[PDB]
Amino acid sequence: AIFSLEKQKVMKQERLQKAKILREKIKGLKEKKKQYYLDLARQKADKLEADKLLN
Amino acid sequence: LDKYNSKGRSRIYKEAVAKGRHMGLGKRLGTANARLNKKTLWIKKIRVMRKELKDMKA
Amino acid sequence: HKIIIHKGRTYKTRSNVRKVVKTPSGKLVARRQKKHAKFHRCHECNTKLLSIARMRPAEFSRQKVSARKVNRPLGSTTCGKCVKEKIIEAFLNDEERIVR
Amino acid sequence: GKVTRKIREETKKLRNPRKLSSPKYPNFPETTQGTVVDLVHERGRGVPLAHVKFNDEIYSLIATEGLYTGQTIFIGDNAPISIGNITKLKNVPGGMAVHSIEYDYEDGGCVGMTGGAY
Amino acid sequence: NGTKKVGISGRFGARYGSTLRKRMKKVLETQKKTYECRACGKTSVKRDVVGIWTCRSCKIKFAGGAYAYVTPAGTTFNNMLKQ
RNA sequence: GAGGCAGUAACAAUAUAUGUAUAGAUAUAGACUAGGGUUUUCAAUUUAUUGAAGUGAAUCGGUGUUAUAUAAAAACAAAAAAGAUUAAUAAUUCUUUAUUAAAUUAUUAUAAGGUAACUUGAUAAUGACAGUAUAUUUCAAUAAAUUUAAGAUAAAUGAAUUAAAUUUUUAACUAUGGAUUGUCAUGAUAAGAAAUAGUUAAUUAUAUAUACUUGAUAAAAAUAAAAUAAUUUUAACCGUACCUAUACCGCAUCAGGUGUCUUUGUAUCAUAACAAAUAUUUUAAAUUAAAGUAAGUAAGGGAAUUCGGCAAAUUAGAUCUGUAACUUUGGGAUAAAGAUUGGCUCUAGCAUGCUAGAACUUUUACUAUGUAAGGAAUCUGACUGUUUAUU
RNA sequence: AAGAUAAGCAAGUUUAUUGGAAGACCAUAAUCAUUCUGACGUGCAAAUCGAUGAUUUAAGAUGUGUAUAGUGGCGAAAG
Ligand SMILES: [Mg+2]
Ligand SMILES: [Mg+2]
Ligand SMILES: [Mg+2]
Ligand SMILES: [Mg+2]
Ligand SMILES: [Mg+2]
Ligand SMILES: [Mg+2]
Ligand SMILES: [Mg+2]
Ligand SMILES: [Mg+2]
Ligand SMILES: [Mg+2]
Ligand SMILES: [Mg+2]
Ligand SMILES: [Mg+2]
Ligand SMILES: [Mg+2]
Ligand SMILES: [Mg+2]
Ligand SMILES: [Mg+2]
Ligand SMILES: [Mg+2]
Ligand SMILES: [Mg+2]
Ligand SMILES: [Mg+2]
Ligand SMILES: [Mg+2]
Ligand SMILES: [Mg+2]
Ligand SMILES: [Mg+2]
Ligand SMILES: [Mg+2]
Ligand SMILES: [Zn+2]
Ligand SMILES: [Zn+2]
Repeated sequence: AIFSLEKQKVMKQERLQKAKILREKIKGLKEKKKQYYLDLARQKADKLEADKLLN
Repeated sequence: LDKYNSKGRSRIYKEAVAKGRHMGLGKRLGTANARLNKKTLWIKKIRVMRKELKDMKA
Repeated sequence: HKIIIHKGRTYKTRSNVRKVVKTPSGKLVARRQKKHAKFHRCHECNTKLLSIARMRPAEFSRQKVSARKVNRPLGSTTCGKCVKEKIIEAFLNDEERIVR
Repeated sequence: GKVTRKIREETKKLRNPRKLSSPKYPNFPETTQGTVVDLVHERGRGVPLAHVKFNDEIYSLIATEGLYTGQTIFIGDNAPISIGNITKLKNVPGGMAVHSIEYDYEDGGCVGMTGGAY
Repeated sequence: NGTKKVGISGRFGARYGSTLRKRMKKVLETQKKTYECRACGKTSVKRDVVGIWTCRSCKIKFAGGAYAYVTPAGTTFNNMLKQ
C-alpha cells in the first residue's frame, strides 16, 4: 500500500473526478453550468431562436 | 460666505520661539527623549563623520 | 468642507488597495488599483530573475514571447549560471560510464 | 448522573479524527542508488522527514542523524552498511542502532518512528 | 557585560524560581550559537526549525538534534562504524 | 359595561411693530453590508388622506472554483475614466478619449545580432500564502515666493487676515583585475575584494532590504500563448428608488444594543478642551417657603465621630543631587529626602533647531484642563490568567 | 538582557558608547464591573445612569461559513 508522492497527485484528481459526478444524483440542488462567455454552445442555440422570429 | 479660522495669533508666537524665547524650564512637559530623540542624533553624527573621511582620503 | 468619494466595499483586504487622486474640477476620489505582483525566481539558486515582465498571470499571457523568455535553453525556469554547472556535469557522467 | 469526560472525548475523536502521514519506503529487487532532495517539517510530529528519489520517483522517509542535501544512499537486500543506508537485518553486527523495523517482509515500517528514540 | 552570573537568562526577570533558570542557561547558549559549515568551511550555520540546521553561504541543510548541532548519542555510533 | 380616589401623580412649554428677514439656543458630520419595503418626488385637501410619476449596465455585485461524497455578496478570478443633464436614475442616459472576448476579412517572418550578462514577430510559465522591531521620506501634506479676487476697522499699524492656481545615486549580473573593504546595527571575500568598462531593474507605505520570537514554521482548486490593419440588428438572466438611527431589535417617536471605513484649524510628548462644516428649533410666572438631587466656602481644635478614617482633603508634570534593611543576585527603586521653574534683551556651542550661562523687571511663575498620600509589621495565595449574564 | 566597538591598567580587568530581548512598567480610543452599600425604585430601562476604580501584542476582541441535541450537548468547574 506504498505509493510515490508523484502518483498521489493522480489519485487525488481521480477522487475529485468522481465527486463531481455524484453531485447530480442528490435531490434538490441547483444545476452547475459553464461560465457564459466561454460556453459557446449556448450562444449558438439561443441565437437560432432569435432570428426564427424574424421570419 | 463661509468662515475660516485665522492664524495671525500663531504666526506671531512661532516667531518668538525662532529666537528661542518660550522654551524655558517651566514650559516643558515631556522628557528629554520625547522632545529630541537620542537615537537620531547618533545617526546624524556618524553619517557626517563617515562622509568627511572619504574626502580626506581622495 | 470637502468630502472624499468612496465607491465599493470598505474592507481593507489584499485586493482592495486604493489611492486618492485629485480631479480638475475639484472632486476627491478613491480610485482602485491593480493587484501587486512580484518577481519570478530561479528554481534552484533562488535569485531574482530580472528582465521578465512581472504582472498578474491574466495580463502575462498577452505579452510577446520575447518578453516572457530569454534567448537560452531553459530560459524560463533557471538563472543562466545554473546551466553552466549542468552542462559540465551531464558531459562528464557519460565518460565515466564508458570506462566502467 | 451524566456521561463523564472520558467517554465524551472518544466520541469526539470519531467526529474528527487526527491526521498524520505514515511514511513508508518501497520494495526493490536489487540494489539501487538514490539521492536526498530536501528536508521538511510536519504539523503534528517533531522529527523532520526526508524526500529521497529512487528511479525518478520521490518518496518520503524519516531523516537519520547526519544527512545533507544531495547525498547518495543505497537501498537493497545486500547494501553496504553505513549511516542512512537501508539493508537486511542479518548483515549488521551486534551493537548498532536501527530505527525502522518492519514486522514482516515487504512492509513499510513499524518500530522506531519518533525522533530521538532508537 | 552588565550582569555578574546570570548571562542570557536575564530576560526572565525575577520569576520561575532559581534552578529553573539554571536549566535555561545551558540550552539557550548552544541554540543561539553559530557553527562551522562542514561543506564550505565558513562559520555561518544557524538553526531555524527543530531538527534542521542550514548554512547562509552554501545553503545546504543538515539534520541534527533539537538544540545542538551534534548529539552526544549521535557521535558514538559514528566511531563504531569506522572500525 | 361603567364608578370613587381625581382633573390628582407624571410629562411638554426661544426673542422681535413687519418676517421667504435680523438674532439666540442645543447637537460632530458623511458613506458600504445585515435588517425595513414605497416611507422617494410632485399635486390637492389638513411625520396625516387620495392620486400620478420614478429605478436603463460587454468592463458594479450574483450566476464560476474550492476549505482535505450537499459549504463563501469580505478568500481566488477577462476588461474605463473624466465632463454635463432630471421635480426624482446615473462608473447604467448623452459628448470626448479608451480596454476585453468571440466570429468573418486583407498581409506574412519561419530567424538575425552581441565574447558575456542580453536586444528584436520566433511559447509552456503559475494561482499560493505567519508575527514583531529598525533604516529609507516615493507620493502626499506643511512652509516660502508669485498672480488674480473677497470681507471688515472711532482711530493707528514696513504693507495685517481669508480663498483659487503655478513653481520649489542604489542592487544584482558579465569582462579585465589579483587582496582589501561596508552598515543606524549583525558583516562580506582565493567557491575571488577594491578600482575600471558594460547589461538589466528600482516592486509607490497594504512597499523594499536586513535583523529578531517558536516542542506553533505559517490553505485548497478552476485557470495561458504571441506580429499589423478593418468590420458587427456581436456580448444572455436577476437586483439598481430611499433610511444609519424620531424610516433597524427591545409591545412605543424608549437615556439600552448593533459589522467596516473616512473626516478641517490652534495645540514643544500626548491627553483634555475650544472653534469650523452640517443638521434641528418657537412663546405662563420669579430678589420671598419648608424638606430634597448636585456644586462651592469656612474662625479655633485635628479622628475625640464610627463595627472600621466609610465619604472628602493632602501628594502629582519636567530638570539636577541622593537612595536603606532584605534578596531567588535578576531585583527592592520612579524607594525614601532635598533644590529649580515667569516675561524681555543678549552671549556661547553645531547637529540649525535643540541645549547650557548672563543682565533687567514684577502684589513671583507645571497647575484653566490633565496629573502617585507615605512608612513599619502579621495571616494566606508563588507570578501573567479565569469564574456564579441579574445580591 | 544577549551581541559589538574603543580608550586606559597589566591570563585578564575598570570606564564610555552602540544595540533593543521580556507571558517587564504607564496612558487615549475600545473593554470590564471594586466602592459610594450614591441616583432611580406603579422607573429612561423586566438590571439603567454618575463619580471613583481595573485594564495593553495577547492563554486577547470580533463578522461569516461547517460540526455537536434533552437521561443529551458544552464546561480554566459556580450545578
Ligand atoms: Mg417639567
Ligand atoms: Mg405618500
Ligand atoms: Mg440621489
Ligand atoms: Mg458620473
Ligand atoms: Mg441607482
Ligand atoms: Mg442609491
Ligand atoms: Mg449600523
Ligand atoms: Mg434611541
Ligand atoms: Mg427660591
Ligand atoms: Mg475649619
Ligand atoms: Mg483655619
Ligand atoms: Mg474612637
Ligand atoms: Mg464613642
Ligand atoms: Mg476612600
Ligand atoms: Mg531666570
Ligand atoms: Mg493568585
Ligand atoms: Mg452576580
Ligand atoms: Mg505587559
Ligand atoms: Mg444603592
Ligand atoms: Mg433535531
Ligand atoms: Mg454547591
Ligand atoms: Zn539559478
Ligand atoms: Zn556552508
